Amino acid sequence: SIVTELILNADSESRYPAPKEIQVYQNFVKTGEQRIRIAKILAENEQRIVQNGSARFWERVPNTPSNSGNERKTASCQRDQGWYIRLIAYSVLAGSEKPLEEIGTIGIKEMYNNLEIPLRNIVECMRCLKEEALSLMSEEDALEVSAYFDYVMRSLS
Amino acid sequence: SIVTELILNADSESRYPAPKEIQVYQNFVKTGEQRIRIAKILAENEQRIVQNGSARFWERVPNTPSNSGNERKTASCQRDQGWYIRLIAYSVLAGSEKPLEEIGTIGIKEMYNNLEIPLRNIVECMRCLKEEALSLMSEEDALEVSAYFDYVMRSLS
Amino acid sequence: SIVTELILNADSESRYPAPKEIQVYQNFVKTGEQRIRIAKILAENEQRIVQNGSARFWERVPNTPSNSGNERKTASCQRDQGWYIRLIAYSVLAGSEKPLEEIGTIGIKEMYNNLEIPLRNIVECMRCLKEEALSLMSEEDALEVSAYFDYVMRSLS
Amino acid sequence: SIVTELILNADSESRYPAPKEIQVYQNFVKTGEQRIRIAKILAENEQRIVQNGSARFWERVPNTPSNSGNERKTASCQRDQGWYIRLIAYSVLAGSEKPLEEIGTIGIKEMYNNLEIPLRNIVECMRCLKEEALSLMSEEDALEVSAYFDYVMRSLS
Amino acid sequence: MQDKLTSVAKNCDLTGSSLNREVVETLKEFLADGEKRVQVAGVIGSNAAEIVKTAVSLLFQEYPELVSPGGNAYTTRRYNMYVRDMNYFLRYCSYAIVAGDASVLDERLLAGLRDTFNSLGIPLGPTARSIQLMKNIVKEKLVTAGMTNITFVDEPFDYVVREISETEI
Amino acid sequence: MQDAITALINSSDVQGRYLDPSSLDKLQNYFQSGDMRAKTAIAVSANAKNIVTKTVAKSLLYTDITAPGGNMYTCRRYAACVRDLDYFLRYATYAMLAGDTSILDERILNGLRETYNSLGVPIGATIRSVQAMKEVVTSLVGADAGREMGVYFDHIAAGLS
Amino acid sequence: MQDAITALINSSDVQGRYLDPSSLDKLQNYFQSGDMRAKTAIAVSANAKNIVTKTVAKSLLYTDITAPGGNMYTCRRYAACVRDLDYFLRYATYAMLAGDTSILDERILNGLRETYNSLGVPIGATIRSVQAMKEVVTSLVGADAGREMGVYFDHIAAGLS
Amino acid sequence: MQDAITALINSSDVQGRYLDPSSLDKLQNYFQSGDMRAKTAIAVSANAKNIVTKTVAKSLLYTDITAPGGNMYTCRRYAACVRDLDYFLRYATYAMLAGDTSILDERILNGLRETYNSLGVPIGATIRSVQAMKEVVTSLVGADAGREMGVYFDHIAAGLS
Amino acid sequence: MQDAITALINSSDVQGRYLDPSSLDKLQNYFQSGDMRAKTAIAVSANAKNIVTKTVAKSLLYTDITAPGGNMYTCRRYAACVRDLDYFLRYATYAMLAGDTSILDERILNGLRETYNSLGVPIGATIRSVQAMKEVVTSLVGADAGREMGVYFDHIAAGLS
Amino acid sequence: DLFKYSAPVRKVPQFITLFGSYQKPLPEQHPYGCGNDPLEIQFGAIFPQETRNPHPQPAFFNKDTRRILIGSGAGSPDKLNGNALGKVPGSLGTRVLKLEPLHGHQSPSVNLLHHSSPAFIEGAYRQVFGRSLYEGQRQPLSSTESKLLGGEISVREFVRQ
Ligand SMILES: *[C@H](C)[C@H]1/C(=C/c2[nH]c(/C=C3N=C(/C=C4\NC(=O)C(CC)=C4C)C(C)=C\3CCC(=O)O)c(CCC(=O)O)c2C)NC(=O)[C@@H]1C
Ligand SMILES: *[C@H](C)[C@H]1/C(=C/c2[nH]c(/C=C3N=C(/C=C4\NC(=O)C(CC)=C4C)C(C)=C\3CCC(=O)O)c(CCC(=O)O)c2C)NC(=O)[C@@H]1C
Ligand SMILES: *[C@H](C)[C@H]1/C(=C/c2[nH]c(/C=C3N=C(/C=C4\NC(=O)C(CC)=C4C)C(C)=C\3CCC(=O)O)c(CCC(=O)O)c2C)NC(=O)[C@@H]1C
Ligand SMILES: *[C@H](C)[C@H]1/C(=C/c2[nH]c(/C=C3N=C(/C=C4\NC(=O)C(CC)=C4C)C(C)=C\3CCC(=O)O)c(CCC(=O)O)c2C)NC(=O)[C@@H]1C
Ligand SMILES: *[C@H](C)[C@H]1/C(=C/c2[nH]c(/C=C3N=C(/C=C4\NC(=O)C(CC)=C4C)C(C)=C\3CCC(=O)O)c(CCC(=O)O)c2C)NC(=O)[C@@H]1C
Ligand SMILES: *[C@H](C)[C@H]1/C(=C/c2[nH]c(/C=C3N=C(/C=C4\NC(=O)C(CC)=C4C)C(C)=C\3CCC(=O)O)c(CCC(=O)O)c2C)NC(=O)[C@@H]1C
Ligand SMILES: *[C@H](C)[C@H]1/C(=C/c2[nH]c(/C=C3N=C(/C=C4\NC(=O)C(CC)=C4C)C(C)=C\3CCC(=O)O)c(CCC(=O)O)c2C)NC(=O)[C@@H]1C
Ligand SMILES: *[C@H](C)[C@H]1/C(=C/c2[nH]c(/C=C3N=C(/C=C4\NC(=O)C(CC)=C4C)C(C)=C\3CCC(=O)O)c(CCC(=O)O)c2C)NC(=O)[C@@H]1C
Ligand SMILES: *[C@H](C)[C@H]1/C(=C/c2[nH]c(/C=C3N=C(/C=C4\NC(=O)C(CC)=C4C)C(C)=C\3CCC(=O)O)c(CCC(=O)O)c2C)NC(=O)[C@@H]1C
Repeated sequence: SIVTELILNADSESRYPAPKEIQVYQNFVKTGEQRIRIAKILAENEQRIVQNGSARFWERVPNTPSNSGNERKTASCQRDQGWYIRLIAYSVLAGSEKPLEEIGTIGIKEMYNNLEIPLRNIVECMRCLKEEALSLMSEEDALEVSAYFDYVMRSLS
Repeated sequence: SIVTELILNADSESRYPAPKEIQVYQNFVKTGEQRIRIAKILAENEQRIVQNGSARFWERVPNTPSNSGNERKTASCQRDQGWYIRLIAYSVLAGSEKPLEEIGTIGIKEMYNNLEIPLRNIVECMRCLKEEALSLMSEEDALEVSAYFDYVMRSLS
Repeated sequence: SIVTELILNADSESRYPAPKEIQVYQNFVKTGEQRIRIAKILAENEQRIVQNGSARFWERVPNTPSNSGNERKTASCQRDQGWYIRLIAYSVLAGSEKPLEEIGTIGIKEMYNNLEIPLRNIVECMRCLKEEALSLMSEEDALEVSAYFDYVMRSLS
Repeated sequence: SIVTELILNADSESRYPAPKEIQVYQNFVKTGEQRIRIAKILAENEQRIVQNGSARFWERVPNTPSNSGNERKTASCQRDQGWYIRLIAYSVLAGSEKPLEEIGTIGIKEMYNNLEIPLRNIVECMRCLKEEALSLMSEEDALEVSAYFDYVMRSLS
Repeated sequence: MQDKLTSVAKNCDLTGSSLNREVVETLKEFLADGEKRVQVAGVIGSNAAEIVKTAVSLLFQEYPELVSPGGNAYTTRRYNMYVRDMNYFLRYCSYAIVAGDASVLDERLLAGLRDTFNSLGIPLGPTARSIQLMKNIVKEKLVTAGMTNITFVDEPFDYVVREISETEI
Repeated sequence: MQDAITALINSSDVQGRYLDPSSLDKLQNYFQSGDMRAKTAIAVSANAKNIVTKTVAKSLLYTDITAPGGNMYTCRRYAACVRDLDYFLRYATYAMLAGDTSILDERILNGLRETYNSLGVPIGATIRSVQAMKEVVTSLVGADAGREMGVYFDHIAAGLS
Repeated sequence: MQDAITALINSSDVQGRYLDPSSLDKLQNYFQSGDMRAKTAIAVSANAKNIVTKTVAKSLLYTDITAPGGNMYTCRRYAACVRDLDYFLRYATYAMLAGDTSILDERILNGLRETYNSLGVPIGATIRSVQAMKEVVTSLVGADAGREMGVYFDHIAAGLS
Repeated sequence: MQDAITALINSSDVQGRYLDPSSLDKLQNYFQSGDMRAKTAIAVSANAKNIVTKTVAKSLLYTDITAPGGNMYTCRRYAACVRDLDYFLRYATYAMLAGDTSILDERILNGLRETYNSLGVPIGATIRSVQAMKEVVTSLVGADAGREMGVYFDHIAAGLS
Repeated sequence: MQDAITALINSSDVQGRYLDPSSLDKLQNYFQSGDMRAKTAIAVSANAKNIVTKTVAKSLLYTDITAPGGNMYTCRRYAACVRDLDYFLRYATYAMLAGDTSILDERILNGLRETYNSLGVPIGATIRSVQAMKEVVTSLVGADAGREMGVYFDHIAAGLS
Repeated sequence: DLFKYSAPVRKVPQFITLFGSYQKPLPEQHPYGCGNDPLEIQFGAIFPQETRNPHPQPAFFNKDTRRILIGSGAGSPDKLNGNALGKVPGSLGTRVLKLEPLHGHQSPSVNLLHHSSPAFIEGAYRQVFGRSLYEGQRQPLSSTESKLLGGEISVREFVRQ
């Protein structure tokens, strides 16, 4: 959350929040309604985003562990897509990428290397999901959604 | 300014400005007209603010170097009041307390202790100047100015 | 005490006391009787020192909390003067400013800023107390007492 | 080189080479005949190894930029294979992986990601090259070669 | 708890020096003053209430704010607690004078005293002052009784103060 | 640490599901209270040293604590008590801004009791000081914001016992 | 560091006077251009890796600089060159957002030529690659934003010269 | 660390009083004994190596401690035991010079038992060695100064037991 | 640093081709000389102290350098010169074992002349000391190994001049 | 504490421990309590939580107590012989990470130090952080690493950053 970031930044200097940080806090809490609306949009459309993104991802990358005939692998890939959509919704709510980075980005390469999932394929799937999500949203609301999808893609690459 | 602050925040992590910094930047540039108007108000009314604040300050703290029969000391105190109003106008224009911090807050205690000027007297004078300045501003235009006056007073105490 | 300083200086180098430390120790042990006499002089003349120093201090610096008509504030200031005379007597006994530094100098600025007592006024009061205490002793007896008073005054600035 | 490693191991302790390091040095210089023979084997059979490994790697991974129909990309890939065989020959001659690590392992992922070449494909090509090179040498003779190929693959992964 | 003889005898086996010359000399020196220790304890026990009353009255003279409203000796409840605790201190100091050893003070007087006083907000400065006042009164009574070499009487009281007082330097 | 938004996010995340309507309502409540929280933080920042001065005058001055032999005797121990009070005030402001007491538990309270016991600091006196600080803040700011800050002051006091 | 607003503020402050109307007009111009500057920063952040790979492909690849004995030979030197180009792009974006080249002169060009001369890095090849990066960015973000970033790319090239 | 003067000053300071005649008499006693204390410090410093040599010879050598499997076996452990005896002698000299045992409480005995039990150092052999060192020092500096140093040697030994 | 093998690898890699038959011949020559190099290193390791003693005795002793006002006056400067000679001998042995002089350039001669000039260390005396050290090593290890070590001693002397 | 309802929740004995420690000198623990002593492991700050399985044993450590520490015996041989008598299991004795400072032509392809640059950087990270960071976590410090590799900053400055 951006509030935690501001408080920790102030605390590292052992000082009360500066007027600029208070302005940042006020501007963030001012826009809470739009963030809640965007998170609700992502939550409602998560399944169709996952379905369409999976269709595009399997059309574009057919040689992937998801569509290797393993039902469990397909289900796990779908669940991972839903989980990353949920984490992006969390980040939209918090006004910062801290939820997404602390739940699904720090150590993502280690986890997926241990799982033996190609990282390029995950990047392609994330791109397809980002396109699907940006389809079902206005551009002004999709700014942070695209930014956080790009954050995931950069963390994987 | 806040632009430099957010650029430095992005640079501290060696990455491009995140959507939080971009939102801060957009909210700052959308208030440029208001900040220019507030700075113009401060510049136009600087003299009357100084005179009224100094009158209230000498009423509240009669025993202070700025009124002891020394014309030069009185002139220097009123010059300091005008200078701090100018620095607060700079801070309003910049969207951050940084200009005031560099020009008249870092080492303010050392400078005024070298001059043998009591710091709590300056705090009272800044309080009177804040009261005078906020009474010629809108209700919403007084938030930033009040924050910067509080910043000066806190740096003094 | 100077003995503790010598022992700690030797311990800093993990060695037995060098001839310089031994010579300092022997000189201090020789002067101990004079130190006891000076401490007795300070103890038996504390009240008149406080009274005369307070009179001179209020004549020189009339704008102090101790001279604001508040009986409690005056009593507290005179108690502080007595306490500092007691600490200087301790330091005379110990041959070093260690008692005065540990009990009444470290954190003196923070304590008196919390109490909102101007530090310049305390410096002036210490100067007056030093002037009144030095008149009660010989020059060689006053040699160390003046140094301890100067130590308090320097710590207050 | 392991001679440099022995010298610097003795240097970190600021001492002349110990008998253990001298024994290692003598054992190493006694294997120069075999190391030069292996390097000659790699130099003579570089082209056939490159061709066979390219054929097997394109059979295993048909969708790669090396055989995407661009002759320049194919030539660059085959040149890279030859270069890595050369680096492995250098490492065999030196007795350690340090030459290979310094020339074609530090920053290999960044270089190939800038070139936009999937790293898994390069791992597969390295595996094919390793299996082609091992077949041209006897056991107890190609242990270091396989180790260096594994080193390249591990750096890529 | 141990007295001087018990501690010395146990240390004789502990240190491996057995009953050497220094131990014999210390034992003889201690036994030389045993009758005086018994006499001092008898004087303390025969005048305990007077000693405690005098010391507490002098304490309230030197700390007049203690008995004022908001003070720690405010009300008869807290006054009685003052008298009770000063009697505790005097009794255990008399014990330590008899035994010639401070282990009784360590085990039954000072163990956990600071924790209790912090829990109850009992000020330690006045406690040390009251102990010193009781010591001075005991010394005066011993001088009146005619005792001459009573340096050891200082040892418990001072020790207790050093154990309860905070570190200033 | 962890604020209100992060607390709700983690409550949803341990179950692996999006924020349920109750959590969304709580988040909206925090978003609406953010303005009051910012104003209170500004007020406390402006008068931090004055707040601590009033706290010390109200709860510690002219007691046996500052008398010779007391724990606030000598200038260094007085300044140390003032430093601890400054820490308490700053972190109460942090917790009020965050809407959560997590930072107080993490940074201030986890080990303070054993530290005070080792140092001999009277815990009852410091609890009374924290309550006096709560009174001073509620007099400076107001009733509603004073109560909001008093929530975290009370959490500090409970963690000190 | 210093940006456009701070530059104007310092220009006024060195004379001890408020911002004159010309400075206010320049400030208004910067405020009006801020939206486009933020849009360019977002685009460059999104396409940073693509910009750097296109720069290398069209400037340094398949020349003597990557052949053995060249300064971009071996993987570590290639990675170092790519990292340097990433630094150039990121700090040019910082300078474009700030509206001033002070960040470039403080974090990039201060001693860069001396360092490159010490290492043997070819200055001409670096300048050519900076020009190629400017062209790539201009292609990506359009004409106006392209030349806005090209101002700072040319500043980098001049600093290297 | 406190010496005799600092201890008396502390006892007077917690009461907020000047030094009473009893503490002044104690201070005069310390000042009178200072010359003997300095002489004893000089004597112990001049013979520190010989004191430790004789202590080891008469308390540790040719026992099972120096035999293989003993705690003074190997050169490192022998040197460490000699170093520890040096520590004890030096800090006993410090305490004798100060006229107070607080230095031993704060720098020698604090955690010494836990450290020795963790390392396997024999506590009883250490106590016997300290007793032997006290006997050697007494034979070297006489009965009176020997007893004065033995006060602090016995403080160390009692702390170890 | 580099040794013979690494130097050949570098020379081959700059031109991007395998070791040509001449480089392989040089590599075989180094491999054959490895045994003599090991024996020489063992001998110099065994007699390093005597080598430096004889070097100082025949090069620097009983001159104006060791007299008051000279650069080898005081024990600290004498020990520093002896330490520098130790460095020269040890790194010459390292270079002889490696077959390359790059260790001397990187670790010894890199800015040594400037350090000596700033400190005031006579360069000519140091060169004479290095030559005397070469003579001593030659007298100790023989003519062939003597000249093998003399190559690196002469490299040090030339890098100093 | 026994009369409170949380008495059956504390498992560590509270009476026998205190009664035993009454007879002993200061414990081997942090002056702020046993809860201020982390586990001495490779990485991770593991502390006793006050409220979970509570077993705090405060002691009255004054401001001048100095802890007794067991030396590990690690360090370079030149920085030894003053505290070489310590020995702790799991100590890499002479394996300290040291980087000599760097002092118009490009470097050779293969230049070998004791540790390669990535190996030294990983060692520095493993010492400062206790363990290797994850993949992307080193991104903010890349420029710093560059300044360490180019000799702009020392290892001390790199550690500070
Ligand atoms: C007199 C020279 C100046 C001054 C004095 C003044 N003092 C107070 C109150 C306090 N003074 C102290 C001082 C000390 N505490 C310590 O531990 C030590 C070290 C030995 C010192 C010197 C303290 C703690 C207080 C607070 C009250 C208390 O004792 O509990 C006041 C304030 C009185 C009030 O209540 O308003 C004043 C005014 N005033 C002057 O004008 C002189 C310059
Ligand atoms: C072949 C196994 C794989 C393949 C490779 C490929 N490489 C390039 C281009 C380049 N390769 C290099 C290689 C190196 N440079 C070094 O310094 C080292 C260390 C010794 C190496 C290995 C370089 C520099 C280039 C760039 C061009 C140049 O040489 O100047 C290409 C073409 C890239 C392009 O877009 O033109 C290709 C295709 N591709 C595969 O699919 C294989 C797995
Ligand atoms: C003031 C309200 C009361 C008081 C306080 C007091 N504190 C100290 C000293 C210390 N207090 C702490 C506590 C903390 N450690 C932490 O990590 C935090 C959270 C950030 C806190 C609050 C510490 C570490 C110290 C340091 C002790 C030292 O000197 O090393 C003192 C001084 C004690 C001393 O013996 O010097 C005091 C007086 N005491 C009162 O009586 C007030 C009621
Ligand atoms: C690429 C366009 C060209 C190139 C680059 C190259 N640079 C280095 C080495 C360094 N580069 C820098 C630059 C910076 N470091 C910083 O932190 C910053 C500011 C954020 C800058 C601008 C530095 C300091 C170095 C030296 C330290 C290091 O190695 O990291 C190399 C490596 C050279 C070598 O011999 O190792 C290279 C190759 N070289 C070209 O040929 C391109 C034209
Ligand atoms: C003989 C070459 C020289 C010499 C020796 C000498 N040693 C002693 C006594 C002891 N020697 C040791 C040695 C060691 N302890 C260890 O742990 C190790 C490493 C494994 C060694 C080498 C010890 C412990 C002693 C003390 C006696 C004991 O047995 O406990 C003596 C006797 C000294 C005395 O009686 O005081 C001697 C003479 N003496 C020479 O002249 C030779 C040069
Ligand atoms: C000799 C009389 C006995 C003996 C001693 C012995 N000690 C050690 C090791 C240590 N001794 C200490 C003690 C201290 N360090 C301090 O700083 C202080 C305060 C000034 C003291 C008292 C410590 C810390 C150690 C640990 C190692 C170190 O030097 O840091 C050893 C070696 C133990 C080991 O093997 O590590 C020995 C043998 N042993 C006997 O048998 C004698 C009776
Ligand atoms: C005499 C007590 C012992 C002794 C001495 C001895 N010394 C030398 C030669 C030299 N002595 C020095 C000494 C110093 N140089 C300094 O800078 C200082 C610090 C002020 C000192 C003490 C030096 C430099 C030399 C070298 C000769 C010169 O002066 O240039 C010798 C002769 C050595 C030789 O091999 O020729 C001797 C014999 N010898 C004993 O037996 C005594 C124990
Ligand atoms: C002896 C042959 C001559 C001599 C030498 C001398 N040198 C110094 C000081 C330094 N010597 C060095 C050299 C090195 N340090 C290293 O780490 C290495 C590589 C392993 C080398 C070659 C350095 C760096 C210094 C300066 C720092 C230091 O003193 O350690 C001195 C001391 C100078 C002074 O006045 O302090 C001396 C005397 N001097 C002669 O006259 C001989 C001819
Ligand atoms: C995996 C098999 C199981 C698992 C592990 C797990 N561990 C952590 C975090 C830590 N692990 C350690 C352990 C060590 N510290 C050391 O010094 C060493 C020796 C080198 C080891 C093995 C530590 C200290 C931590 C703390 C955090 C850190 O990384 O510093 C976690 C993360 C827990 C968290 O809340 O952060 C996990 C998950 N957990 C399982 O469920 C597996 C069965």
